[PDB]
Amino acid sequence: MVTAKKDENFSEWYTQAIVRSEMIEYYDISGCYIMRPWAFHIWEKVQRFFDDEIKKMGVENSYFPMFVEVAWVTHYPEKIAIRPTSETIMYPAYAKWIRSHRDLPLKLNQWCSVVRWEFKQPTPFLRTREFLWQEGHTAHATEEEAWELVLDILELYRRWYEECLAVPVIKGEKSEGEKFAGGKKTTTVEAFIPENGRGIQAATSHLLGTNFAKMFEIEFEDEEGHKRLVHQTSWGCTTRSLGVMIMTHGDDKGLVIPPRVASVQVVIIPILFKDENTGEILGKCRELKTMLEKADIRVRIDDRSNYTPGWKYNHWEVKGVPLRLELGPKDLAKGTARVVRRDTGEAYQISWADLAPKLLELMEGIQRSLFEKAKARLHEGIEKISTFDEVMPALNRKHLVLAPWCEDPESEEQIKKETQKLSEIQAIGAMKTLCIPFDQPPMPEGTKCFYTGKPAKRWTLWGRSY
Amino acid sequence: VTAKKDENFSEWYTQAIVRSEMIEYYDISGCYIMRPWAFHIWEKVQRFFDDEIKKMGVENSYFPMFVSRHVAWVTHYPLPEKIAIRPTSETIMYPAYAKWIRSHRDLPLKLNQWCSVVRWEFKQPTPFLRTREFLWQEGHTAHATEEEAWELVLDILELYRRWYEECLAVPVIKGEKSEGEKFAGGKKTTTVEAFIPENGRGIQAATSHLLGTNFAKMFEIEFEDEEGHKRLVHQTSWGCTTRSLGVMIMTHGDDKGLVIPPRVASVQVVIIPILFKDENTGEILGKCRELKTMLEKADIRVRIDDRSNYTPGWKYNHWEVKGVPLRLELGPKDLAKGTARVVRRDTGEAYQISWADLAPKLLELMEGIQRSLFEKAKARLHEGIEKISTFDEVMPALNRKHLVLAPWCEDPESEEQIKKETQKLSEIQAIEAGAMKTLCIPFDQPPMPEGTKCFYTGKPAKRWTLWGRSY
Ligand SMILES: Cc1cc(N2CC[C@@](CO)(C3CC3)C2=O)cc(C(=O)NCc2cc(F)cc(-c3cnn(C)c3)c2)n1
Ligand SMILES: Cc1cc(N2CC[C@@](CO)(C3CC3)C2=O)cc(C(=O)NCc2cc(F)cc(-c3cnn(C)c3)c2)n1
Ligand SMILES: O=C(C[C@H]1NCCC[C@@H]1O)Cn1cnc2ccccc2c1=O
Ligand SMILES: O=C(C[C@H]1NCCC[C@@H]1O)Cn1cnc2ccccc2c1=O
Ligand SMILES: [Ca+2]
Repeated sequence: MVTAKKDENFSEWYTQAIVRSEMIEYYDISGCYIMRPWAFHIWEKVQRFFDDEIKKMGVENSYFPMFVEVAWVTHYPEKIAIRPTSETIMYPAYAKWIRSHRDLPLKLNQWCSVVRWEFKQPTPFLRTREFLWQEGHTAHATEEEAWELVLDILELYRRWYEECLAVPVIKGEKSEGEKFAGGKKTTTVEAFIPENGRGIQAATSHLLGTNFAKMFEIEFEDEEGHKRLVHQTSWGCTTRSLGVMIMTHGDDKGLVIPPRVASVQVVIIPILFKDENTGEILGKCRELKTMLEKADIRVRIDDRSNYTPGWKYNHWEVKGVPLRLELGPKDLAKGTARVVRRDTGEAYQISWADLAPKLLELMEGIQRSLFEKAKARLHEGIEKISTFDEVMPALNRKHLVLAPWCEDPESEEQIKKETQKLSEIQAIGAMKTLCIPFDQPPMPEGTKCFYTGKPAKRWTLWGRSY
Repeated sequence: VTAKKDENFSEWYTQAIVRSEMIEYYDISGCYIMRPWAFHIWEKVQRFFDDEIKKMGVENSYFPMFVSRHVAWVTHYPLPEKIAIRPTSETIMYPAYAKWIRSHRDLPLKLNQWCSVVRWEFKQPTPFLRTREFLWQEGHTAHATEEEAWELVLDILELYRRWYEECLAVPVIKGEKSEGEKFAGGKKTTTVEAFIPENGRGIQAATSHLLGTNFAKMFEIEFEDEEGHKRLVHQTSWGCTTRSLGVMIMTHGDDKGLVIPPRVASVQVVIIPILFKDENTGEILGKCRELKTMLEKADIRVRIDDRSNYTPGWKYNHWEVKGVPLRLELGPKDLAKGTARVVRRDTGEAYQISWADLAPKLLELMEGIQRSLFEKAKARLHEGIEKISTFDEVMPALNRKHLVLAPWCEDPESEEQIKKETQKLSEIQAIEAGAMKTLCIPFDQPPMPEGTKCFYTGKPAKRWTLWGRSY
């Protein structure tokens, strides 16, 4: 079981939660972690969802080799690099494959692993040296088609997070300082970790435009015979989502997994003690499983002989199975069963004939409530502000600030440095742009930038970050 | 596609997989770009096999790709220790196995992963089939008994057989491997074997190992049984690769190009409207789109090729090289009569079908295609194996691009010296104007007479073993 409290030692809470749920296992080489099945299941679930969705958009999956903060092979010619990202590997193929408008749009995606070999200290799931992800890359005849694909993908990532992991996130555009180098515009979804006040980027959807197109000479001819440059997008998202899910829904007893990505939604734990009604208990469990699976609920019966009922309670609690269904001899005479829901503890006595509808209802209810609570904590962690004097208070309450900004990059860099210096004084760490939210709250006519006094351009979300 | 399969096989293969837009070539030779037309097949069998092993209790994971010294090696970020990239994951996993297994309560442990591996040999690569980087899955289990582990490897091998026969329509022989060719460090290796008739070679489709306890002993993977005695776990491993893809292509290709079994084809039915460039009015494409939704209701993977700059015949050739099994032609005369012309890629036969009749007939065809593609291949299999009885007969059968089913003593020095002699003899013929190893020892052992002798020593022959040249 898990000792530490989420809200006072967050770090050791997090690692107890991911280790004692058999999600992670540690490894020789720092910043690599073994992803055990209990996590891999969730990843498979979100993978299936995103893959179905992007296949509906006409994206096709592919595999490009891993050879081309970078890592280099030495011996067994030339040095070979391991892909940090595969722009450099894919785009020459793109330049060869595209020659006329009749070959656009071209939309490829790949699920693979990448290596980003930073020497700072890792955080499992969140900042690792090898992570699993997807990366998609499209080229279009026009910029407007490309942009709408950027936004369609960003909406998928919203769903990936909100709809599947019940994690609330913010759509926005990245500042010039923090956008992708040599992209034209970088959109993003951003999450919030309330326990340390930090923001974290959840996924990216870049509008590359034509910069790569000309570096790599990816060109096509329209219906006139004139060769134009293609407009490109790339986008991707990683196992970091799992981490953000954990930190969003964990409590002092361990994980809490939203039903939509839980591989076991209902665990049926039989109470056996002193050989009382063992055969009937086990029969009823198997019948309840049959019935619940007929309603497409994912059921496991923990009928393992070598474990105590109370051990099973705590085992599936810490693993975060959303619904536990206890069945013993009393309930055999009653035709009901006790169901405990992992997110609140509440118990219910449900009739067997009512299990399937009722359990479905409970599961929808759990998912929604995980999301709504989470969404609440997010919008209560966002302090809108007018002046820079209001920044450090909010930072110390572990919140983000939403302020008017003039949007020039020197603004951001000196804000970064100044807030890190102030942090170091108070300790005797920096605050950066998180994003420029799509949903722009009202901007009065005369409003001035919260740092420079210059005329404001847009509302911008700032805070400490990963 | 210009080259002719029966004549220049290697140039045939290269053209077939390049002009079908399966592979694209790359700087680093040994590593290829797998484009959608092929990766979809990989996705289809990946899903099949993954569903099947999940229902057996196997669960997926991901281990890292880096194993450290305590094979290709990576040095500079200046490194403290050269780290390698996994060629296989036994050494990355089995320490974790040692840590996670303590009691019989923890058994069985069944894991699996879908990853890429890197085996960096300096001999020349052949795409899909022998690459320096390839996608695979590798599964690793551990059991309390020996019989449990055995049962699981035979079950996995059955799954491999389906993967080849049921999905790719590629027939394969379930066999056991010589102790000379068996996994070093394994106790008994089982395999499925395939046969390329154009170069007469055998090839290892997938393998399923009975590792026994040797790895358990090396890594200290022990459990206490119910009586409290510390015991070694019995382990299995097993793997399959994108080589399946290669085997499939070769198995079914003809002079026009690929032929992809309907069960794994990304496009099962391609709809080619007959618009001879020019104006292109809405009347034709309209019907095609309706037909598409009509067909997708019945779960058919459909594509309309409406690219304006090409002639119907060009498209015909394009999709024939890509190997799509059914081609649906919709022209103005077809529109007038309310029908469509379907022609199967395998035999070239054409059918005129009403639109009502379109969904069932197509499905009845695809089955027909699937089945036929298999059984033809199966015969080309049985016609490649000659049941000889003395060593005198082997060179006439291997120069016939065959494999032979000879009775054998099962003595490993026999194997190594038959390899030596078949190369030598092989070389003299080459000079006048290659080695033959054992492929497997089959499970369907035919009748064995009392005191039949072996085909190379004269000793009492143990079992019928299948030999040929190979990859
Ligand atoms: C799992 C993952 C995801 C993403 N990102 C970035 C992109 C994005 C955004 O959503 C997604 C693709 C679109 C995502 O997931 C970035 C990293 C990462 O930079 N890893 C290297 C590393 C290793 C290490 F041990 C420590 C640190 C480190 C950095 N600062 N400090 C204080 C420590 C970094 N890793
Ligand atoms: C795709 C793939 C699959 C398998 N294996 C083996 C096992 C099996 C069988 O089912 C499956 C996993 C269990 C399978 O598919 C083995 C290789 C491979 O050894 N690659 C290295 C390489 C690169 C190269 F350029 C040349 C050569 C080479 C070797 N001899 N010559 C004349 C050239 C070898 N490659
Ligand atoms: O990876 C990206 C941008 C997009 N490229 C692939 C599609 C999704 C992805 O967000 C940003 N980035 C991040 N880190 C690096 C480290 C070394 C080399 C290149 C990079 C590098 O390019
Ligand atoms: O990979 C295997 C046996 C099984 N191990 C993983 C599951 C499926 C697979 O057949 C055999 N082999 C083959 N080639 C190597 C090259 C370098 C290092 C180790 C190996 C090595 O071990
Ligand atoms: Ca849109």
